[PDB]
Amino acid sequence: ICGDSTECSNLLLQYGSFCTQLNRALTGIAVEQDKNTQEVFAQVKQIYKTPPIKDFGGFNFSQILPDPSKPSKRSFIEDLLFNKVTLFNGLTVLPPLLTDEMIAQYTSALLAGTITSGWTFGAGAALQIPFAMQMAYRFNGIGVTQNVLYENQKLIANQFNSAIGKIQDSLSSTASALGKLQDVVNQNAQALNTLVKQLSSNFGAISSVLNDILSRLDPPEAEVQIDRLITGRLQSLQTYVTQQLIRAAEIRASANLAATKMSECVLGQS
Amino acid sequence: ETKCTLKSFTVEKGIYQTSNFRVQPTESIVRFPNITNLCPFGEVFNATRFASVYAWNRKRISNCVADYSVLYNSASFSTFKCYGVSPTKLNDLCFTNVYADSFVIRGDEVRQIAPGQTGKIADYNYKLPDDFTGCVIAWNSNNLDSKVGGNYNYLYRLFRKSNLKPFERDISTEIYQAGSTPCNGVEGFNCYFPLQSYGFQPTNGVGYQPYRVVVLSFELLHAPATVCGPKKSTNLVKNKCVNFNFNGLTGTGVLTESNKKFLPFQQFGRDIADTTDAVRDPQTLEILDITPCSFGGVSVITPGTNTSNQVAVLYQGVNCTEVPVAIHADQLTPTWRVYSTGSNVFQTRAGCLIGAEHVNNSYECDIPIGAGICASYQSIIAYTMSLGAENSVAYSNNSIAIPTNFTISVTTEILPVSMTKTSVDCTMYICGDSTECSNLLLQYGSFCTQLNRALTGIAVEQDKNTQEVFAQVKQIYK
Amino acid sequence: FNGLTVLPPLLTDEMIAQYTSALLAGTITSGWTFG
Amino acid sequence: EAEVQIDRLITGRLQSLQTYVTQQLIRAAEIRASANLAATKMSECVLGQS
Amino acid sequence: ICGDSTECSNLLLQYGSFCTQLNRALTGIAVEQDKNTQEVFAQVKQIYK
Amino acid sequence: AYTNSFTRGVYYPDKVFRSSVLHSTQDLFLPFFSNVTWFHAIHDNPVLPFNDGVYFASTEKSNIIRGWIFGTTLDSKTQSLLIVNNATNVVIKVCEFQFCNDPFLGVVYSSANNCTFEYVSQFKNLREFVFKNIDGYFKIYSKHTPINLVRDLPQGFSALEPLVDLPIGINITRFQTLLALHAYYVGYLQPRTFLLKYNENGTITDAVDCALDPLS
Ligand SMILES: *[C@@H]1O[C@H](CO)[C@@H](O[C@@H]2O[C@H](CO)[C@@H](O)[C@H](O)[C@H]2NC(C)=O)[C@H](O)[C@H]1NC(C)=O
Ligand SMILES: *[C@@H]1O[C@H](CO)[C@@H](O[C@@H]2O[C@H](CO)[C@@H](O)[C@H](O)[C@H]2NC(C)=O)[C@H](O)[C@H]1NC(C)=O
Ligand SMILES: *[C@@H]1O[C@H](CO)[C@@H](O[C@@H]2O[C@H](CO)[C@@H](O)[C@H](O)[C@H]2NC(C)=O)[C@H](O)[C@H]1NC(C)=O
Ligand SMILES: *[C@@H]1O[C@H](CO)[C@@H](O[C@@H]2O[C@H](CO)[C@@H](O)[C@H](O)[C@H]2NC(C)=O)[C@H](O)[C@H]1NC(C)=O
Ligand SMILES: *[C@@H]1O[C@H](CO)[C@@H](O)[C@H](O)[C@H]1NC(C)=O
Ligand SMILES: *[C@@H]1O[C@H](CO)[C@@H](O)[C@H](O)[C@H]1NC(C)=O
Ligand SMILES: *[C@@H]1O[C@H](CO)[C@@H](O)[C@H](O)[C@H]1NC(C)=O
Ligand SMILES: *[C@@H]1O[C@H](CO)[C@@H](O)[C@H](O)[C@H]1NC(C)=O
Ligand SMILES: *[C@@H]1O[C@H](CO)[C@@H](O)[C@H](O)[C@H]1NC(C)=O
Ligand SMILES: *[C@@H]1O[C@H](CO)[C@@H](O)[C@H](O)[C@H]1NC(C)=O
Ligand SMILES: *[C@@H]1O[C@H](CO)[C@@H](O)[C@H](O)[C@H]1NC(C)=O
Repeated sequence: ICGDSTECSNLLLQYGSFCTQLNRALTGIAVEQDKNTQEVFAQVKQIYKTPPIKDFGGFNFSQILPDPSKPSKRSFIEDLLFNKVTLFNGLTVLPPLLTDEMIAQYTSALLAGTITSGWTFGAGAALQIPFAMQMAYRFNGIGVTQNVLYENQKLIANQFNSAIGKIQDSLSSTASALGKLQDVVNQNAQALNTLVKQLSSNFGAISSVLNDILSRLDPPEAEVQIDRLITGRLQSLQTYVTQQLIRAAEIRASANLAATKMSECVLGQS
Repeated sequence: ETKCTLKSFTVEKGIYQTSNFRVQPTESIVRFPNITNLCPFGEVFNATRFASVYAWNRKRISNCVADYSVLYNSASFSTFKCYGVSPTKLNDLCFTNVYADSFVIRGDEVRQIAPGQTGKIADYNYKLPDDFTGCVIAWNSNNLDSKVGGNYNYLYRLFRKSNLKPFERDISTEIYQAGSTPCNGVEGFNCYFPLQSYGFQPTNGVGYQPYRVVVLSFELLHAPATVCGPKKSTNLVKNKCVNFNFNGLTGTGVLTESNKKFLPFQQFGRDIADTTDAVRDPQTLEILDITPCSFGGVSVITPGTNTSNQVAVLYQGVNCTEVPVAIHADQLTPTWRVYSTGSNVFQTRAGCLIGAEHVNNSYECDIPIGAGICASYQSIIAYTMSLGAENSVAYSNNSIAIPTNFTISVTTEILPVSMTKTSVDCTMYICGDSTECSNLLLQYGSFCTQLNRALTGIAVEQDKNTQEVFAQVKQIYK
Repeated sequence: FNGLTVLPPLLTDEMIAQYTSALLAGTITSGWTFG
Repeated sequence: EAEVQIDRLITGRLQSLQTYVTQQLIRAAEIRASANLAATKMSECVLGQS
Repeated sequence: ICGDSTECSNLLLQYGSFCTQLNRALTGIAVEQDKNTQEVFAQVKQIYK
Repeated sequence: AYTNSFTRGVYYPDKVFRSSVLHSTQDLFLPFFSNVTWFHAIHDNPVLPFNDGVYFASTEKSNIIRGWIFGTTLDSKTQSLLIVNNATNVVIKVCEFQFCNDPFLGVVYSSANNCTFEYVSQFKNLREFVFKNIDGYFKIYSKHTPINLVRDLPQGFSALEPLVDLPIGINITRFQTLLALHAYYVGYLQPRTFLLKYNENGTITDAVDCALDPLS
């Protein structure tokens, strides 16, 4: 608001203690986002690893499992998703607490745990179980008896592999299937841009820069001009903060829904 | 600082924000172009000859760049006093146009060049208007006028009852014979020539020696500026936080070499939303860059005032090379020097942490920092986040594991359901029992009812919330 | 108390305690049938 | 001039009260969401088996 | 806020672009209100009789 | 005669370097697909009101159209602008000139009373000229290179870069074109807003009208 000017600070200090809330609200929402991602992803106590030799009754998990040759220990689908979407006057952006490496490790641990042990790893100690018996157990829960799976294993394996290949190709080919994340990024960038663009507004003063009017006038009405600029910028900043609060509430609700879905469906059967 | 910003004498374990810091600019650099359109005022003061007092010459001068300081310090002037015009500040004044009136007068006629004055030449030859005129400069010319000058080459008009308007010249020489009754009752006589010759002699005194007089009048705020005074300049400094008026327009930041290319006519550039990023100087015609000086908030990590009395300082988004510059080496207390240099400058992805040593182990932490690292108090050590345990389950083609014993556990879970049903009075907050306050508030519309409705709605909502969350059964069992 | 006030809650703590006691007695003696 | 001074005071205090009311509304909405979740949990995990 | 006037518009245009976002925060919810009722009812692919 | 000016009349509005940014500007411009009064003065120099800026063009690669005289009365009462060429330098005289019936020039002069200012500077070819005079500044563009791809009509996209500006501080409402003794276009421009696209080298590569079509 002041841009390193002493008289601006002198006039601003008489407006009361407003910066305290203007900063505490942003700190609160930032802490909320950090706790939000930590709660969504950190849902396991250990880090399991896939066995070096893989014989999953016929299924092929090569594309979904992480690959050692990849740079950031990421699978193919994660690389496609990252490559799909793509995106300073007192405003700063703080780095997130958890960078992508820990996220990849968490996803790999969850995937290995659900592949090897099933659902018992989310309710105690992980237990080894062959994959075919796990699929028989899962079919037994939707009304189809286990006798069906053990006589149609090859057909199911082929259908699963064909489906996963087709979905990989579709995701690599589908356009605007990731509109939500791009929309969120665009909204945030537009909000920051329209906040930083407000500096050039005249707000009814002589000019948009403090030094010029300070050096071309005298205090009795210079203070009036300064007060007009100050109050205009206060309303602009308050509007931006309120919009940020509303968007943060929306994202919090969405992330809570995502966490519920992840805890219910990944670690069990719905 | 933490205790001040928290307004308490006890501080719990965690990270807190106290203030922010900026890099102070060091010096200033002024850069103006080579060229300076010199104006030929030498031919004005040092002209070979001047006209008479009744027929002085006028010339038009504009679009000039002349310095008033080069003539103020010259001692070849008898006196330099101006009416309302500052001799020193004339170097920083721009005028619409300038008018010069050069002639020669007698020694005692110098004082006649002033507004609201009575004199023969002040009211008969040249009249100063009743407004602002720049000023008059006079100097001795006895070397070229009192010895080699013409005996009758200088003439003054002794014509009365014909007070001329300001800025008026009447070079028409006519015999002054009335030709009517009011001259001795006769026509033809009482004929006096309008012009008379000066009587001057070589070194005859002070009141008769001819003096060269130039009156400079300046017009302001009548037209776009054409004449302005020159100003000084200096060299440039690189790779420092400098504020400047570089090539006119100002700006602050650090200068770096740039590889971009500019069209042969384009002054400067920018990237987004009036943010200058490239300026070229006329002296070098080389493209450069502007980078804003680094700044940012500070943070204090503490393990709790109860347990200990030692803290770790963290600067956000600052490289090592500016850490001694981030906080001045010899401006704060010597206690800030233990947390200024030395110690341990652990530069990480999220700035620089100073005051805590670095260990290459990894354990679970409790005070987050960011970028995957966090610090804890075992002194204070900052390490990398640990994801937890590490084990591999021996998956096999025909092996299963079946539990044989069981345990029963009890867990707790806390959920808020309500807050305090508060309210604020509508007008008592801003009036406090004053009739003038209510009278002025009645002109601001129905803000009162709008503000009062929301609080009542919230209170009823909280009551309904508690009622629906606790009341589920229709009876009471014992 | 210069223009601001705090309204008391509708349900006092005794009612809340009685609700919790009733719920617990029902879930011990009867189980899920009382729901 | 008293009217000018009272105008300034009213403007400032009205802006402050507006900000306070908005913050209270947001916090009340969030608490309502949390209490709805708590009500669902108590209805399901207590009266039966999850 | 102008009521078909020229001086009001001339004085308003120098305040910046408040109305640029004042006219978008409403269109966002206006668009959202259609998806809200579209995704709650359109849960079938055919129409039975 | 009427001719359809497809997309000519786009120039750099300011002296600020940009790159890969779409800039929406509101200045004086010639609308797209405009109508221009093609003149065929070959065996005709009528009085053309300035109307605050005029487009210009030419096709002849010789020295027949030489000077452009501007003013408001074309009389010794008021100073009149005279900008003429000499095949080696360009001379501009703003001093008071009397009326000229059929002045002839080529590689007239009535009087020079009240003289105040002077200026001295340094398929066929195309010379797109755009003049403007506001707040006492009279500035002129130029583009002296055509594209040899299609004959007839001035089609194609190119930018205009300014050369000269003079702080004369005088009023002009009429102008005449001076010929010799023995086909130039004219268009009118009014302040319509445009959208401009900048290249990575700071060169205008595309312009789109903002008040022409709903798609625009
Ligand atoms: C699982 O799928 C992957 C990829 O779809 C298969 O990888 C193939 O590996 C061979 C041997 O290097 C290559 O020649 C093929 O080009 C790979 N496939 C593709 C699509 O590039 C892998 O063989 C499959 N495994 C099983 C057991 O089906
Ligand atoms: C802090 O500054 C130093 C020196 O300017 C940086 O060290 C150089 O960084 C560049 C990349 O920007 C490398 O190309 C050089 O090899 C580095 N060493 C030199 C120049 O001796 C350092 O990277 C900066 N730190 C941060 C976090 O940006
Ligand atoms: C399952 O664990 C429980 C305790 O975790 C075992 O009960 C213990 O048995 C030993 C030997 O009889 C006693 O000394 C302990 O006092 C018992 N503990 C408790 C809490 O009662 C039980 O034996 C285990 N199951 C089996 C089959 O051995
Ligand atoms: C833009 O400016 C560049 C700077 O010289 C011109 O030169 C091109 O530079 C790129 C970058 O290395 C090369 O890939 C091109 O081959 C260069 N072109 C030529 C003709 O040398 C470039 O021509 C200019 N114009 C464009 C459209 O890029
Ligand atoms: C004189 O002007 C030229 C023009 O580029 C410049 O290079 C040179 O540095 C200037 N000299 C001085 C002393 O300013
Ligand atoms: C103070 O610290 C000691 C040692 O760490 C601990 O035992 C004690 O519980 C702490 N008390 C409080 C009030 O934090
Ligand atoms: C990492 O561990 C190695 C052990 O070989 C040690 O030498 C090094 O100093 C450690 N890095 C740190 C502490 O930053
Ligand atoms: C103006 O231009 C349009 C489009 O080129 C053309 O159809 C029309 O004949 C021209 N003249 C008039 C008078 O509209
Ligand atoms: C010259 O012409 C200008 C403009 O027509 C006029 O203002 C001025 O009085 C004339 N005479 C002189 C001596 O400048
Ligand atoms: C015009 O150019 C010729 C040479 O081509 C030169 O001699 C003459 O002086 C020029 N005219 C003027 C007015 O400079
Ligand atoms: C335009 O001409 C009028 C004469 O009617 C004159 O008063 C005015 O000053 C002129 N405008 C400019 C900018 O010279």
